Amino acid sequence: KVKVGIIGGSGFDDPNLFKKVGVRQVTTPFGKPSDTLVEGFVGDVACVVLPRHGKGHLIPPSEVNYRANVWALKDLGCTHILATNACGSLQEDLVPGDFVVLNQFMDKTWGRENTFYGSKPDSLKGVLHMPMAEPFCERTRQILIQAARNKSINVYDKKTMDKSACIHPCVHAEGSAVTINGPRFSTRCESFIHKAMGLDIVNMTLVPEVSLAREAGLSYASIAIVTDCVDMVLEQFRKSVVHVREILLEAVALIGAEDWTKTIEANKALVMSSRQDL
Amino acid sequence: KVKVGIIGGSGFDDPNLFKKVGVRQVTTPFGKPSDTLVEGFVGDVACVVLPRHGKGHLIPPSEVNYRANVWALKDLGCTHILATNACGSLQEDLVPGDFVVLNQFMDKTWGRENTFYGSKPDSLKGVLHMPMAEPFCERTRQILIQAARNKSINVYDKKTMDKSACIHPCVHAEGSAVTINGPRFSTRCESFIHKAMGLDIVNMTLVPEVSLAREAGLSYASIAIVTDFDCVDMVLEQFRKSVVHVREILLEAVALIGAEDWTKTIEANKALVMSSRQDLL
Amino acid sequence: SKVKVGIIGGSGFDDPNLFKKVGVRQVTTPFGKPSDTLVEGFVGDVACVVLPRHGKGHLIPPSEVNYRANVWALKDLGCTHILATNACGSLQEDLVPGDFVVLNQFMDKTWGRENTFYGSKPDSLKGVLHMPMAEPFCERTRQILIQAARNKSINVYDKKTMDKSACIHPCVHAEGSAVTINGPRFSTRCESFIHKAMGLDIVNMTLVPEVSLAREAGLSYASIAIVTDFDVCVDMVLEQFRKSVVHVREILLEAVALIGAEDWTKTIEANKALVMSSRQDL
Repeated sequence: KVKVGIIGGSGFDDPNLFKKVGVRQVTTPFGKPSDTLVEGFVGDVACVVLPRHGKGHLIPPSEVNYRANVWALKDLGCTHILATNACGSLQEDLVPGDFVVLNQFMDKTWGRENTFYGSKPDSLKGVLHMPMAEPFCERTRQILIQAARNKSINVYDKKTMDKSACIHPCVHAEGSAVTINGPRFSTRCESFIHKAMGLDIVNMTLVPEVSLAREAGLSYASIAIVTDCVDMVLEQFRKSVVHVREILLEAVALIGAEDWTKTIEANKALVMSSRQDL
Repeated sequence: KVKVGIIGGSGFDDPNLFKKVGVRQVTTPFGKPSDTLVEGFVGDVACVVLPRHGKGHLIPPSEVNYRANVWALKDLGCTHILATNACGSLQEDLVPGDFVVLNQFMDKTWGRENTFYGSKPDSLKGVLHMPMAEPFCERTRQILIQAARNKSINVYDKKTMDKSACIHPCVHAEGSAVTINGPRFSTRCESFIHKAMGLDIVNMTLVPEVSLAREAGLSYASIAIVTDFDCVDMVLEQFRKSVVHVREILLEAVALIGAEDWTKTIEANKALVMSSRQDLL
Repeated sequence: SKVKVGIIGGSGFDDPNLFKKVGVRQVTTPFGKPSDTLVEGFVGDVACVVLPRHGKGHLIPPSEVNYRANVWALKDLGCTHILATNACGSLQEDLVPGDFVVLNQFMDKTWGRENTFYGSKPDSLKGVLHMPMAEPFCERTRQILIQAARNKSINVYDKKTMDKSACIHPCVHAEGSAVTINGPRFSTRCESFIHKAMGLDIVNMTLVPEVSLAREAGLSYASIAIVTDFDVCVDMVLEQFRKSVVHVREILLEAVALIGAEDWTKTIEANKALVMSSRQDL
């Protein structure tokens, strides 16, 4: 059966997504997760919620233990991870209040543990070279988008629809993120360069979360929240969180409604075939 | 009220900017600075000098303790930091002997401690996400430029001047730097890519120094010396002359800083830090 | 030994056996242990030393390879040259799986690796070294690799001097640029498109800081890249890569002989001098 883990970013430091059966603390071979995990159900589907930055948002993007977080979710029996990521827009059609179901990224992070495998004592034995050309689980991506349609939230698909048919607030059916290391925001120079490369949004937390999920044999999809006076932004972002929560809840249900036997098996075999030491 | 900190790069390993009234060997929560700090006065203005690489230039750019350097200056009561930086050019209008008052950068460093805040045992508690769109203190930049004018040095501003106004040597009124980690220089491939991105100069020491200064609530401006990394004797003499010019600019700049009131700007700097504390918001 | 050729074997060369072993050296360096034991012997009359970058069982990922120990160990055994192999993915349509590239440029996207012998840390040599890297390889040694290809009847394609219709596969490209990513994951499509738009020819994980450290050590370094396919298709690619390994072996052995056939006194002196002149602490 499926079990859906949820990694909550900003706006989700302490989310009340459902009636919790209980709070759980776990450990992993790679250290402690960001915080304790909230266990519960969405209908008949098991769900686990984990705040990326910890309840008090005391852990910056570069110091988040992504391995521990993803591995904890794996060990709890999760088959899927849905993640939220607060982001800044680099393109005119992506405005604050919009969401993006990412399908691509460019990595500018460093100093973070980005693989479970290696030759150091603090890692699993072996050399894993994972294909990442299309880094997300496509079935899971499409579920997030269908969830938005189901909650009457506008979906904008730039290859199917013309620019004039972009109606805000909307979920962009695709998009690419540049993930910077942080914690500082980009300079104007950097943003112009990132925009020139054709990137859609900038964030700090997508990588290596997405990579580690694939290493763990888990189906992963990310929904980014465009947030780009402070009180107004908070109100807009608060409004966005309501809709993101709606999307996440519907998506968990949608995942539970389908059979994932072949896809899961494919996830696991992809890990096996990427082992270069074997 | 104000106190001007100066971080000396190459050519300033043993600054000697003024008669040292006192020296301070400090220890910060983030380690020891590059060397002892030298205190004194330029006119009536309090000033503190620190060689970024240490007296013997034994410390490479990636191993400089920028946090300790910036914090030590902060702890001494500095309100401003002026920094010098030796660089190579990526564009034809910038030639050896020129200077650049930077207003932008693109960061390609790594493995340096670039923030005071975080969840590590030695971090200040909290998460700080500073805006860096215009990463320098604009008032302090304009002071460097005006200081150059005051010392009869050509100032070139491509935004408002024809290219015929670019008379060498000149201080370029704006410019973007790529900061590479070092210690090696770039390949031709890398240089071509940086040039294509529209970057003006390349250096190894600007980041995270500029970032950490802003986290500290300090006003920071950088003056880059364009030199040649490709006859050695003529280049060295040229760089020697450049060092003299920068010394003059720095001295005039300290004087110009102390002549203005910085109450509002200092308050705004401190506020920006507090407003960027995500753990608090 | 006036000249002695160090060889760093990458994927396909975990357990190389390029010549009869004469001496198996278990060495330590100031920067730690090399990826494996070093195997000394001869190719004809030329002294030669071979070392597997990833160790025998290929257990060491690109980002965890001790490039300093590997280069320094070879320097310590008296090597004057380093020839290195590396597997890579193609970013351009003219470079197909089965081709080889004698690289002349790179763009570095590695991090977290020790990339210099010098510093202020106790784990480094005293001093600050700022090496020029505009053309990061030993040009003479590059031309040896290419001439070696010719001597073994392998197609050589030079884009600068030859027409595009003369690009006959499989072939050795006489020049090329690599982006070196940190790994261990391969690139996203987004990253590959960006790298291609920058004009880069191939992507690898092992070139940097190996090339940089070899120059720091005053050694003549040249690299030959094996273009493979990272996208039963697997059975076919494996077969192609096996043939690539065989041909690169022939190139390396012929290159060693070619190096042994010339004087290197001036070039070696220049390598040593470039190190000394790059000391910013003097």
